[PDB]
Amino acid sequence: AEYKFPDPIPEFAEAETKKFRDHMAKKLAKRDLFEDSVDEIVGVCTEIFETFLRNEYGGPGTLLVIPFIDMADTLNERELPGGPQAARAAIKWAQDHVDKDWKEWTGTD
Amino acid sequence: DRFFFIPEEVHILPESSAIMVENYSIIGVDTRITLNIRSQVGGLIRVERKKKRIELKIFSGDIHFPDKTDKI
Repeated sequence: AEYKFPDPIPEFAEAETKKFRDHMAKKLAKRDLFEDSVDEIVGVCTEIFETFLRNEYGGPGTLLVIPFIDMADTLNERELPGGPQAARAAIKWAQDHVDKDWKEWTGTD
Repeated sequence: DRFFFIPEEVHILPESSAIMVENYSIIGVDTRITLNIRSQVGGLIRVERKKKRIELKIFSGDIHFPDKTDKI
């Protein structure tokens, strides 16, 4: 039969997004490539990243790269600077915290 | 006086196998590939299916995205 991934956890989606929001906002404020566009680029990525967590993410093996491309294309569509840069940061932090936090939250190894 | 060696975990599987990892997906260390085979190294996953065999390759590397002014 075909595998069934665990259902997404809205509680974990909120918990991971808030930690995600704090980390990247401080990170991109240290680069001059964003200037005064700190909040809007942060705001755009937060909603898209949270949307993936609530709907498509269900644990290990579900870290799709499609949402990370969504921010990269959208920012250039909105003329916001650092389109590739913001998506590069977001995919990097998700590879160190999202994988580990899901196992601890669910009690699985 | 110089040789190179790209690390690529190449798997050959029958068409009747079951694949637990989707195409163009990112995996980590000790990520299960089939019921009896586990990936030694993680990373990008690319799968090609032939007439009688399914070829699964595991790619480990740093993923970057194109820019408007990049001339790749």
